[PDB]
Amino acid sequence: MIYSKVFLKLHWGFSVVKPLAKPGFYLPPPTTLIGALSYGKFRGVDNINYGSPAYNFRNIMATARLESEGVYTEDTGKVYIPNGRLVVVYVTDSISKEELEKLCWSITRIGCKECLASVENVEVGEAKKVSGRVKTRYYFRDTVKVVGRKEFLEYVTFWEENGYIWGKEGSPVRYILPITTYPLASKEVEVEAKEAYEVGGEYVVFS
RNA sequence: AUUGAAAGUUCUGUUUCGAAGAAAACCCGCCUCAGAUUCAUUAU
Repeated sequence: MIYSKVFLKLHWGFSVVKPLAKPGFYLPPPTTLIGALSYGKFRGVDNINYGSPAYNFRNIMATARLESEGVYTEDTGKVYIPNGRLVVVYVTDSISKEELEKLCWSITRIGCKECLASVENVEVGEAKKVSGRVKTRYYFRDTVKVVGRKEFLEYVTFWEENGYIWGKEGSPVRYILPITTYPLASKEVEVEAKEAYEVGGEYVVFS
């Protein structure tokens, strides 16, 4: 199981609108993170035999977190965090280290066209699996238990990869975000969980 | 190539017209630079 870390510098922020008034999300879903990675190999093509040129990277695990302060504003929901930093962790085993590292440098935007994001540095390595009590900052699933004080937790709804095809709605999956609503920031939460990969001290929780 | 893809809330407008900081008023009334000093002794 290989892991990779990437540091992104945002220009003005990201904007993803909720499916089904056009409110937006607080943090990008894993689908956008996988699509950004897939952009490095499928550049120039928009329809493959027809739902998306991204129904092939569906089994790559990804998480992301903030490192600065921002504000969520509806004026079409947007998340303004200019000059901020984003840390993205990719965990997978489908491809070797070289291919993941090459695709990691080829990220251009997160969400829509205006949400450009440069790349500052990357790291590649081998991860280890643990199950003891850990502290994490990345968001995880709803079914994961919590031992600490419930004070900085929010509930969101994301979709599986089934939504990659047009004319079809993805399955609804609940997610828990360790985020402060105003101002926008990230906080640490202690979880027990069953599977956690150590990617450099900042344990990533998946189930 | 990501609930992503496709879009300007943009077009037309004077804070403008007028009204003296003006009139009267002394820096003027007394004071001294004052007393002492050889250019002469020698040259057809």
